Amino acid sequence: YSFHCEHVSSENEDGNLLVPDTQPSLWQMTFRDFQIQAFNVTDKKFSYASDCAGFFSPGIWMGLLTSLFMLFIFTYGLHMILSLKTMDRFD
Amino acid sequence: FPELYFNVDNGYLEGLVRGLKAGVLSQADYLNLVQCETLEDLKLHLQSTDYGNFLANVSVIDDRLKEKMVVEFRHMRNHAYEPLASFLDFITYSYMIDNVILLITGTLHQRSIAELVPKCHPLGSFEQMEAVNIAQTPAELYNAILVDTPLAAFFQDCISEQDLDEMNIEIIRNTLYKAYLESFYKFCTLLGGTTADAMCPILEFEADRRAFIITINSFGTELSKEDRAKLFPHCGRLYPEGLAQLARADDYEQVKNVADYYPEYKLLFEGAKTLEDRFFEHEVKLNKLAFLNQFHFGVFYAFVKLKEQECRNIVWIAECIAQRHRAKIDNYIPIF
Amino acid sequence: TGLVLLYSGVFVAFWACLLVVGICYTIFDLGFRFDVAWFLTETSPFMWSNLGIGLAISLSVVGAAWGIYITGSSIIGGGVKAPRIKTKNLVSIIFCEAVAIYGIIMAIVISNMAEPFSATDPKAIGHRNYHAGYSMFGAGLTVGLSNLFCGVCVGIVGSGAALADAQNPSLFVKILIVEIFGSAIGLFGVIVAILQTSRVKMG
Amino acid sequence: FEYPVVFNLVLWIMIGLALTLIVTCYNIWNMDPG
Amino acid sequence: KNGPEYASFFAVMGASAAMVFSALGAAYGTAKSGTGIAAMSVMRPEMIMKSIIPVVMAGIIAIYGLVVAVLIANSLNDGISLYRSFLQLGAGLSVGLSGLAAGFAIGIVGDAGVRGTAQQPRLFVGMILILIFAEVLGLYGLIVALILSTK
Amino acid sequence: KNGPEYASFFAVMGASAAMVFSALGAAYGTAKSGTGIAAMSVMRPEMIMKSIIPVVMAGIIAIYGLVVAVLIANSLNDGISLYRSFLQLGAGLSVGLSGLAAGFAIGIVGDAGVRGTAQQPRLFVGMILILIFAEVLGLYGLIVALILSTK
Amino acid sequence: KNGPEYASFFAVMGASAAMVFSALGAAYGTAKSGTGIAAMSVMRPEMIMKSIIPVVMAGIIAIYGLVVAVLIANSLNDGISLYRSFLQLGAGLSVGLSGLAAGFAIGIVGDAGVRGTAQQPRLFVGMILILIFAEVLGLYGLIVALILSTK
Amino acid sequence: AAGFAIGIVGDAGVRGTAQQPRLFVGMILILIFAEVLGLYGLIVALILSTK
Amino acid sequence: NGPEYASFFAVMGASAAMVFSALGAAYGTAKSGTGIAAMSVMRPEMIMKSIIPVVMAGIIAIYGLVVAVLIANSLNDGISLYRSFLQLGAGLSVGLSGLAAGFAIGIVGDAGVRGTAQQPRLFVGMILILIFAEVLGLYGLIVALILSTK
Amino acid sequence: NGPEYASFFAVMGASAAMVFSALGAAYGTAKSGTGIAAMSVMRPEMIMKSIIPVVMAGIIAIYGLVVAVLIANSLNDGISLYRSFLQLGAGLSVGLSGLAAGFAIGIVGDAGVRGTAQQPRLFVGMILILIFAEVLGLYGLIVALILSTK
Amino acid sequence: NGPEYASFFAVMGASAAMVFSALGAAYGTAKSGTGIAAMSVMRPEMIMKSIIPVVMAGIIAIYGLVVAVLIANSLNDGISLYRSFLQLGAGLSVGLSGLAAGFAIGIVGDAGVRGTAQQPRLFVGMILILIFAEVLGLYGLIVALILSTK
Amino acid sequence: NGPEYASFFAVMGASAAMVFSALGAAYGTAKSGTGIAAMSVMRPEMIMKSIIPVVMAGIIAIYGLVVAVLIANSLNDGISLYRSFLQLGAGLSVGLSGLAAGFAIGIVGDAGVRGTAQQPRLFVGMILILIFAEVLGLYGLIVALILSTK
Repeated sequence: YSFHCEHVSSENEDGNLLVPDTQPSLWQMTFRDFQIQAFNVTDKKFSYASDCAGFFSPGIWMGLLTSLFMLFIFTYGLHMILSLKTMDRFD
Repeated sequence: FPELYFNVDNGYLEGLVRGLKAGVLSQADYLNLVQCETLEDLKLHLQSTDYGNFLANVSVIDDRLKEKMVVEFRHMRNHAYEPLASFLDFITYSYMIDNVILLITGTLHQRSIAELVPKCHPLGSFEQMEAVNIAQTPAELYNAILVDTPLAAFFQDCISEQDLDEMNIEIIRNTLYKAYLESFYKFCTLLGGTTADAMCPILEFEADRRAFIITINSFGTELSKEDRAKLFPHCGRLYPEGLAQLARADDYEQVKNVADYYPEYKLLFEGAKTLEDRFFEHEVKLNKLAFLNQFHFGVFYAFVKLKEQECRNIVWIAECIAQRHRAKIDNYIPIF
Repeated sequence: TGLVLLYSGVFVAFWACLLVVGICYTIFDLGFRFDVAWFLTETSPFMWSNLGIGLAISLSVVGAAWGIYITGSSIIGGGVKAPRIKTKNLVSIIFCEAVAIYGIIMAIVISNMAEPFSATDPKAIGHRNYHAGYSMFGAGLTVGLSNLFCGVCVGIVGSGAALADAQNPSLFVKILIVEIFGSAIGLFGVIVAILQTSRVKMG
Repeated sequence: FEYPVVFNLVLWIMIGLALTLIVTCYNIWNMDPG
Repeated sequence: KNGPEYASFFAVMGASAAMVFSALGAAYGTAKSGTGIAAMSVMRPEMIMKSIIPVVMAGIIAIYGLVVAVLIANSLNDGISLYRSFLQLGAGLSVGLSGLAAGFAIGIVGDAGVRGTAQQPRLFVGMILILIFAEVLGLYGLIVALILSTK
Repeated sequence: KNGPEYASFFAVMGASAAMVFSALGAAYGTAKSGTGIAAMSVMRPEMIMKSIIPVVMAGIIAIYGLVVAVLIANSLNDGISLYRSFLQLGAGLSVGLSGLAAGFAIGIVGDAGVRGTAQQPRLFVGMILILIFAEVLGLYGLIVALILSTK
Repeated sequence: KNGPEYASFFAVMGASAAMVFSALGAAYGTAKSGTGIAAMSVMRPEMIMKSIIPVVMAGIIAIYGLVVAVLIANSLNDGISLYRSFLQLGAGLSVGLSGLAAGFAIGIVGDAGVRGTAQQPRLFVGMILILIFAEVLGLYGLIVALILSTK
Repeated sequence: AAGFAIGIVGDAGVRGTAQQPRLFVGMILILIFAEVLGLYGLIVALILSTK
Repeated sequence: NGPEYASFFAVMGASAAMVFSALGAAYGTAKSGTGIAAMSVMRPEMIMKSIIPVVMAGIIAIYGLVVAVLIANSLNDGISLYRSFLQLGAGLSVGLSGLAAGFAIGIVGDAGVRGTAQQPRLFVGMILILIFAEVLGLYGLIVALILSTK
Repeated sequence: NGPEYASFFAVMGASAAMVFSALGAAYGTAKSGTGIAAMSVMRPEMIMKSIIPVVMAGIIAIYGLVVAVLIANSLNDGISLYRSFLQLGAGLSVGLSGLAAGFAIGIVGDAGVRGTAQQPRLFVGMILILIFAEVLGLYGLIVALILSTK
Repeated sequence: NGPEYASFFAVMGASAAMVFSALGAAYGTAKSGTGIAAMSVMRPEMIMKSIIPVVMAGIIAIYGLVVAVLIANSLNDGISLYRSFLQLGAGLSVGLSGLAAGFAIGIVGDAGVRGTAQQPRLFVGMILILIFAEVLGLYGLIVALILSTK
Repeated sequence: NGPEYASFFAVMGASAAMVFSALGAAYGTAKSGTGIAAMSVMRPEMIMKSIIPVVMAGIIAIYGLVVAVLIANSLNDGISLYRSFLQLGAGLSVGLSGLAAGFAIGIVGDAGVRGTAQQPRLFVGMILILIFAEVLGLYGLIVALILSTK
């Protein structure tokens, strides 16, 4: 397949793809669109795309798994507080 | 799985009714009361047990014993939250049914509500729902008042115009008890687990006593075979087949051979102790077996049916003593 | 059941999505998009490590507090008629409280071996470091959840022993051996937990 | 480029909101007029 | 030295879970036992001040989660590393689920205790000893979270 | 220095969850104790102004959540950081869900207390003390939200 | 300057949730209290115009969700920024689901409050005091929805 | 939500109307409040569709 | 050697051998030991004899213990991926069957002792069924050792 | 050879062969063993004759063990993907049908021993329906063997 | 040739033809097997007459076994994707309709056997409803074959 | 031709038409078969007369049969994606509507034969209701036939 991304910029901020070796680098660049293919080009046209986008990125895929972890702790705690009836008569 | 809960709500009350089980008079406790000779000596040995100092202030032994098991039962109902408070309400319906038939009789014969307080069982009582206290109307404008009482859903087989002397006084108790036993079985089937195998064997035999004792007294009576068919509770082991052959019985041996299909109910027909003294010892054999299982609601209903055996046995000891006929004094039920 | 329909209405639904999401990744070509390698590597070795220290003590004491209230209702329940149970049967509280000790002994041990680093690349974060991450999660899981199960174990037997001692005084010293085998599982939890963290070192 | 961020805020929000419809619609469907 | 921008989510979530899960348990100890005070006081009204002992022991569970939530919130900082932030999330679950647990233990025992203390006063020293063993489980939530947050 | 386009979502959700979850606790404290006033009124109607102490202290849980809601909304700007917006999210959850728990505890003891107060008025000096212990649980969620959102 | 294409979904979803969740609160407030009016009118048919104060205070909760819906829908345009669009989503949940709480609490104390009024008419001056603290929860959720949407 | 409120109070309302007809003037008055919730549904839908 | 994430499945196999066997030993002792205190009140003679279902359920706990010792010592930093998948199924095979043996023990261990309080002729048959419940715990062990040692 | 994660399916085929057959043999032991104690109190003669369903639950346990040790002998590093799916379908089919045979034994095995205390005529008819509840587990075995040889 | 994952679906067709048919065969035997006990306590003569519901649930098992050996013998390394998806729908058709047919047998089996206990005239009518209940399993089989031919 | 994955939706049209239609026809047989055995104790005359809902529910099974073979005969290797979606939409339209008609036949087939024993004038009206409860599946045919042919 062929890769395709949307931001392949430099200037590492959170998760941009390009990183220089030395941190205060003199060179920077940006590709506001991108599609590149090697080793299987046919008929002078790209194949199916392999996007960089993803339903999940590794920031949202730890934060979900901890939020979904302590939602479950809450719904055990909330289940018990939602289940203490009082008595009807007093003597 | 339904046992690591149930101590959230019913932890304390379970250990309470187990503690009240130890107050039941044992076999050695029964032997010393046979050796008594007067009611004053009967008062002395009962002060050694848990009952003590209850006669500080022979038919007074009937009332002062059974008033103790009412306040012990009322104290348990004051602390059960919601999984059990309806269950203890089901035990009171057997006493509310015997109360309400006592009430429609004086209603039919214009005997007012002044006789209600001293002549009814305090377990199933009417000290709330004050509409029933005012009603003197002859059994037709009182049924509209009767439905403001938890016996309303059992009156769905009781037509209001059928109440006015077309049905006998005794017949309406059994078809109300028929409606009572189907609901309490289905309520104990909705609850599952340990309270569904320790309680429903008790309700099967209780429905089968109402299979046998009905047809054995329905011989000389002028109630037909279709009447005793619908007075059988459709609940126990005898449901698809044994209820059919009991309708065509007409004879004492013809109810025996239909009990010979079950090895539990035969060897109980060898009373030939009478039959009801043999049905009672099997009943307290089942209520004692309910005390084995721990995390279940059947320990309360097994306590009440044994506590009524305690008030039954002491009076039978007292009646053989006061009338001085203690050659049949050993014919009690030694439950523990 | 009303509230059970919520969990059994979500667990069937979430599995039904993950079933049909499962036969639509293979059926096109998109199994390369799944990447359980990218899930275990790119996240962190600290999310597993720091959760395991938390689950070590918290899931032990949620069995220890579970073990207390099951038999604590049965102490005071039988204690109304038989008040002598309050001195003898407190060891049933201790065995469902010593399970919490097995967590806090373990939770200090697992936190003693966690150490930071500077790498941010899963090739720079070596297999000496990722294996240190999951092992704190696994050892924290098996000292937490096994102590939960042995916590409810000695509590349920402790509630039965509080009722049996109310009827007969001589019985309680005979039923106490059952609570030893229940509390032995808490001992079986910590031996696994130190062994899974024996050869482990972060850095 | 903000595809996870869309699946952040569209999927779990629509299901959050889907529930609080259904658990509420359940609670009014069988009430107790008695 | 600088970490990711989403790194401070976990230590904040550890600070909230130290106060959410502690308050859920401490509300159970005040409700389940506070219901038992009402059923007790009708028959035996003398031991009403004597029976706020399980209620005040559930109150220590609430400040058990409060102190650690202060120590995490004082340790928050822009650009904390992933090692530093996750140490407080594991600190939060250690104190939160323990306080949610021991909140239940004081609740059921304190409910059954004051119902039984009213019918037998000898059980009071026995009831208060079980509540010691229940409330000390919340103290085990501290000295692992206090070690984790200091580390 | 400038934040991303989506970073303002959590501090928006922090101001939302601080008001939603605290109101659901303040609703239950009114609702569950409001049926307790109704069964009490038919027997002892002298304690009506005395019995509205649970329903006012349930309303404090809402104004606990209200003052942190506007305090988060005052700090909202376009282009805030993730660290600044997560700080208001955890501030919102620690006051709403803890207020939800404290709203649960007042509603139960409010129901059980005022029904026993009709049968015995000696309970009223003890019932009001358990509600304070239930209310201060809401106050514990306040001082963690203020120490989170302001910094 | 301008926002992305998916931005206006959240502001629209805040407009619907402000109207839906307030109406489900206005449903339960009207429905649960409405049966108590029918239960009262068999025995005491006099308090039938005085007793519709729960079903009119439940009506205010619908108007609480109404005005913020018009507040949100009048600020809508293409290219609305994501900071502006999330504010409307944070508005609509904070008025709807909080109004759902005030909708739930009004119908509960409205139903039980008119049951005891048939047996005690002195409760009617006290029942409206309970309904104020039930209805003021929608008022708190309203003013936070306005302070989130005015920005 | 509107039909949920009309369904409940329309159920219990016509039960008490047969038992006492004084409820009938009051039953409609609650039913109007149950119905205008849907009328607030219009003026959010109509104000959104014309944009 | 193997990849960096490879040790994860070996760790999860090491824990799952212990926790699921601990769950079986939990219900095997709690559900049955409820019946032991139940039996002791009406017949206090078989109290020291009928603690055999709570000690057979203890062998379920040491079944998951040994395979946890076998696996966690065979761990190393960066093992091969083929060796770690075997240790994952080694934990599940002894764990869930040890979980299954606990539900087998606690039901028939509670049912047997109630009949023992009513008729002690059951006691020769009751212990025979507990052997058939114990091979369920035993069968999980021999599949775990033949899988982890490859 | 094949992919690295290919052996994961054949490991799960080994585990699901055992833990589902053990879960089937447990319920057939538990539900029938509860019926043994209820029968033995009234009719203590047929107590070693009534343990025909509990050993017939035990044969479901060895049915999984045949397939489980067969797969663990065939496991090897770098097995192809087509070989590993065949062992997954082998362990699934002998497992879940053994779970079905374990469920089918326990219901009628309990119902048979509740009736044979009441009538000795059912004891020949009880063993008929238990055989039809046992051949379901046998049908899972013969398709597990034909799926693991290829 | 076909892809590597294509053989997984055909193996899933072999197992789902078995375990779904086994679940219907287990439920039909168990639900109707309980009614044999309640019938026998009054009418023990119709014991051998009442085996006809549980053997017609046994037809559902061998209906799954017939398809399972057909899918397993057509399996080969590198089958096409059109070949494998035919076998997956072949396994679901005989299994799930067999799961339905096994459900319908056990309900009328429990009702009919209790019904023919009170009156033996139902025996010519009970077997008529069971035929229509059985043939639903045959309708799954005949479409399982013609999908597996291509 | 089309893509390689296209056959899976046309298979799911062939299988779900045979599962869901037989799932409804099983419930219509089982719920009404209970009603046959309930009235046979009192009223044994209407047994041949009362099996009308069972043979009306049997048409629902052959409703799914005719659309299954019509779809399976149209199955070729690599059919177009537009053609395969037409067969999935046809198979869902006949199976789930047949599942609806299986529900409606089962309820009134149960309740109606309870009433025809106590009053035989219902027998004209009870089958008259069932025509409306049967043609719902017949509307499922003429949408499934028009969709699979395109």
